[PDB]
Amino acid sequence: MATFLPATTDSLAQALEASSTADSILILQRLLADPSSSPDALRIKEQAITKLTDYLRQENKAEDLRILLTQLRSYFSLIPKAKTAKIVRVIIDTVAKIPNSTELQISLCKDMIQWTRDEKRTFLRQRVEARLAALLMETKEFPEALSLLSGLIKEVRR
Repeated sequence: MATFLPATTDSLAQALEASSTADSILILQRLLADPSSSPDALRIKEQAITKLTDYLRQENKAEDLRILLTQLRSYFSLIPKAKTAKIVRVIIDTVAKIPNSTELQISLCKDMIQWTRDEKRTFLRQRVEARLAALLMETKEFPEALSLLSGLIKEVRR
């Protein structure tokens, strides 16, 4: 059967109208697999990504969010850099809505810092670095947080 759902407004409407969150997530994931690179397809994919992130926030599946971010690496290459930075910052903020899992949060923050450095998203990178410094303070990893804060203060003061 069809492994990809065409990136059309009808597909997004069907995904929204699904009575089950899991079915909506599956439909959105299938839509993301569409190889179409048209600008309308890209816009629909961005909307689907936002909706899927919201649904995963409702489902509290942070590991699924990490998998989604790993998958979206290929998709990010077809988008304006500012748009990619915005999308990833939104995903990171959505993940932050869920707390605990200190080590998983630290790993996710470091991965996002690397991604933002790749995407040249300065403000989002700085905010995520501040959050990572706070988490390091929580885990008592004082020297790493100190170095991060020393660098970040110099970067931000300009």
